[PDB]
Amino acid sequence: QKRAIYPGTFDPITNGHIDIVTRATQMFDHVILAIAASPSKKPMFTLEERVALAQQATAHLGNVEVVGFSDLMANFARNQHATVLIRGLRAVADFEYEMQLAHMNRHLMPELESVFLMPSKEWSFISSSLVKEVARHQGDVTHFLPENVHQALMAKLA
Amino acid sequence: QKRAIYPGTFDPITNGHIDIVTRATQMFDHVILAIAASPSKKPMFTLEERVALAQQATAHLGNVEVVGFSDLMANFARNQHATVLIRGLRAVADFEYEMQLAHMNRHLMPELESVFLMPSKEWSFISSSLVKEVARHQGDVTHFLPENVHQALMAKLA
Amino acid sequence: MQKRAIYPGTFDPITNGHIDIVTRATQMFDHVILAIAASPSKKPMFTLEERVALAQQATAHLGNVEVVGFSDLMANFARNQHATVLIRGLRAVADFEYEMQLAHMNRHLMPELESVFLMPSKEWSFISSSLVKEVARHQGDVTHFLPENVHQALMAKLAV
Amino acid sequence: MQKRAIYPGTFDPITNGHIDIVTRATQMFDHVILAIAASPSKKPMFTLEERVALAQQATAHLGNVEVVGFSDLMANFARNQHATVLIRGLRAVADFEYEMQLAHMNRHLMPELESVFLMPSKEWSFISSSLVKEVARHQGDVTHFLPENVHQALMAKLAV
Amino acid sequence: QKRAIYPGTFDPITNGHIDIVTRATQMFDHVILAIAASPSKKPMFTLEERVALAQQATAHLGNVEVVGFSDLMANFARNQHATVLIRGLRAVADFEYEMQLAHMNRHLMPELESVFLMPSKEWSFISSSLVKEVARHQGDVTHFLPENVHQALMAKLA
Amino acid sequence: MQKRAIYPGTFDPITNGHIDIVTRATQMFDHVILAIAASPSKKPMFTLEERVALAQQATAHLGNVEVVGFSDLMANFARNQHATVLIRGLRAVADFEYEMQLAHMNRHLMPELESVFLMPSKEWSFISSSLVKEVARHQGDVTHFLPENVHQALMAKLAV
Ligand SMILES: Oc1cccc2nc(C(F)(F)F)[nH]c12
Ligand SMILES: Oc1cccc2nc(C(F)(F)F)[nH]c12
Ligand SMILES: Oc1cccc2nc(C(F)(F)F)[nH]c12
Ligand SMILES: Oc1cccc2nc(C(F)(F)F)[nH]c12
Ligand SMILES: Oc1cccc2nc(C(F)(F)F)[nH]c12
Ligand SMILES: Oc1cccc2nc(C(F)(F)F)[nH]c12
Repeated sequence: QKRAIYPGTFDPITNGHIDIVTRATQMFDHVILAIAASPSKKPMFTLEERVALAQQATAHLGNVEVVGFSDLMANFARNQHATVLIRGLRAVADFEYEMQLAHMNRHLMPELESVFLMPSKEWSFISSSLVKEVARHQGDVTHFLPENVHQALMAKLA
Repeated sequence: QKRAIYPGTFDPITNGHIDIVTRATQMFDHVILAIAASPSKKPMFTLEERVALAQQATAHLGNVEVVGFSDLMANFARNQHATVLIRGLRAVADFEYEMQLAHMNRHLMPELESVFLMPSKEWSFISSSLVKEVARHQGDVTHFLPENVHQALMAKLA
Repeated sequence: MQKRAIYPGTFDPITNGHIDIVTRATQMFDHVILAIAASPSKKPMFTLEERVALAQQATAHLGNVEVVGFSDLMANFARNQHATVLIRGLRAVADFEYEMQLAHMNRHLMPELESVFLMPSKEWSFISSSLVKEVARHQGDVTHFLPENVHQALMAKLAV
Repeated sequence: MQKRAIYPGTFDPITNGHIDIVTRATQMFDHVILAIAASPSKKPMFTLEERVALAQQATAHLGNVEVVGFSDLMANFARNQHATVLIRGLRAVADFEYEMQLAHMNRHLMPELESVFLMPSKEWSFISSSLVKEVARHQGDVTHFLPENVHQALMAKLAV
Repeated sequence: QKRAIYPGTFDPITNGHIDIVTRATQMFDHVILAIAASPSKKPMFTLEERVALAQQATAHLGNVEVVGFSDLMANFARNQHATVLIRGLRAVADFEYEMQLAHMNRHLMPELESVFLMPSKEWSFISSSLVKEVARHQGDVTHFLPENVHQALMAKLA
Repeated sequence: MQKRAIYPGTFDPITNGHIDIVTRATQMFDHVILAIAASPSKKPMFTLEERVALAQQATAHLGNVEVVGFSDLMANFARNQHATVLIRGLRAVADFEYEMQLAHMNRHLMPELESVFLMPSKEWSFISSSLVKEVARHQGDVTHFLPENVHQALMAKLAV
């Protein structure tokens, strides 16, 4: 039984995130999609809203468990009995910070292996931030988000 | 009649921006210098101040039209009958975000072509943000800004 | 403005990525010269005549494209072709660094030539002629990245 | 899930950086094939037999590692080895650009193969077989970057 | 007598910063570790706290002088009779902004030479920001900070 | 402190970019050795004697510059020259990745040698000896990027 954690702010979860978590379930027995509270990022959606959106978005994937956390992600991964930490790698700018976070996590929990997955070309140029910006300007974001997420983002901005 | 839009925050417009818009007028019949309201960026100058500064800075260029907008830039480009979207490419860090914005704009308006122009070596290491920082510390920024802009930035910080 | 633009490269062979870029350029410029470098230093898989014939066939549906070979400096050719626009396809960060060096050098050589960077479809943003040739040489399927005529010529080339 | 993973490369020679990556892969995957490319185009310092023998000796303490040579496309080998995971070591930004091109090409060639990027220790994050060979050829001390058997073979190679 | 300035926010000073300033004292006769007030960065520690922490952290280095400044760093370097400006180069992302700052400083003070030093592999993936984030989540940061700094960060977050 | 610094490279040929870097180094270090690599692997346009003579002429106005050739590892030369400072010119992101690999390797080889990165004028931030030679070989104007003596020698070299 191999347990992987996929941590992030997921404010909100996008098709890019769905792509990564799906690739993770094909590789590992159990995947914990872990939503960081991230108050420093001043998130659009509350932790509870992000958890509900991700639960509904990944309900079709049987080996996905969605959980929120305010803890240090290394402690949360230890407490979830995870030995793999998944992160998606879109481009060079993300990669630089990903190395810092992975080297820090390695110092905090050496047995937790950080692995990087690459999203499809389709989602290689999107982010939660970019989708929110288009949506703040009433631009069509239906293509980039699960149905429930799209509806929730429409509601939040109305 | 080929119509290009050059969108940005232009808070404030710099010689780097003047260089790009000038290169755009040598290539296209009509260039719309489009100033985004950008409230998320908490701009130093109001949209109306940015419009007036850019109007005065580009008045020597006959085929430049300066306009402000709070709309989605793809809708604004459609509404201006533009088929070309100009962006300046200084370095690698800008380029990464430019690809995301251009792929998003392509999804929103496929017939709007994003084109990138490269500024002179002279303005390749400046930004509105950098100029404002030097100016907040009373450093000489006369070299990087049009006269009217320099005067307005002095006034704003006094 | 009746703009003449040049789109230079080795095109060894021409890919769907190059077709995407030259198609975008024809939508904004009146005349586009797709200029094929003799490129001796690189030692191309296809001869210049083969490269020109392939690009001609693959761009025949584009009325404002002219396929031409050249052996001079790409600024000297642009100058003599009366081009004022230099098309460069931009895929990612790694090439961008060399692109800025090339664009500043071209500006020194010919100030009246303006470098314009176009972005290909996400579909072709991660390929190159180099990678396509390597995959094909090693018995990989590259059909999806090439015009049909290029696919046919590449199989014939690798067979012998 | 009884996962089969492949870790391909030229391994010319195998370094402590490669050992670090293959050790991390054995901790998360049931069987790891360390696959050594014939790699003619590059013209390797060590022959394929030498490279295979060195990697075998240097990974002998890892029970779930299989050292194997291959000459086909790395996707064709992975497919025939029934591997569903492709291990790639990630050191820095420069290689990352080529890594995304390689990973998208491998996904086109074999959708059922998943590219996974592992990060080496900070200790090996700034070395390559290329840099190690260059230093050693120029009479520099590379003992710290190599398994002991590799260090012995490299001195013997450079002596003659 | 060669005088170098090592400017930064140092919020708080890390072992990465200690590594750079130590390398600077082996190269130059006198090194001024200059702490920018940086109010735009909303620093965790006041300028006076950052000065005291850095003074205590570098007291073992005889040719280090710690000073705070709210001035333009080019004017401060001129006023300190410095001809060398030290900056540490961790990775690509820092480098891009470092070039802008160095080209700006060169415009402000041409005789001030910006030099870049490379930290040890040990500190190549850390930053004040990253250390503060781990510490906000009660993660162990003793390895990345001088003793006095670690204690002060514990206190501040308690 | 009476600092000895080394500024190594192939200098094939020496450009205004190299002159800018070595001039900045003489302003902060007591003695600067401009060290020219034999560099066989690269196959230089100018011989080592030609490269040394050109750099000598182009730096003659700088009293604390010594032009010297070397064939050893650049750390072995620095050690034997009693240099404690290694000057590296930094132009852009692409070279920076290799610069960190080189600097960490040089630190392993000679801990007492400190790598210092200097920034050239914006004027020379987008050129290289490689690009200059390519332009010149292809009948482009490179006068602006070179010392006058280098410009004269380059025309003579390309003529024959
Ligand atoms: O384990 C961690 C390592 C480095 C940074 C971190 N930031 C968090 C948190 F914000 F809680 F998600 N956990 C971290
Ligand atoms: O068309 C757009 C695409 C992507 C992001 C965008 N942000 C804006 C706006 F803020 F209004 F300028 N328009 C966008
Ligand atoms: O105009 C150019 C500028 C810089 C380099 C160049 N190399 C060529 C050539 F190879 F000839 F096509 N043209 C160049
Ligand atoms: O599967 C591959 C994808 C892309 C390029 C590749 N080059 C090889 C080979 F050299 F044969 F090992 N395999 C590749
Ligand atoms: O000399 C400077 C050049 C560029 C930006 C600058 N920002 C400062 C300050 F914030 F004061 F530290 N000084 C600067
Ligand atoms: O000291 C060095 C460190 C790393 C690589 C190196 N290659 C050389 C040489 F080519 F010999 F000049 N010196 C090096």
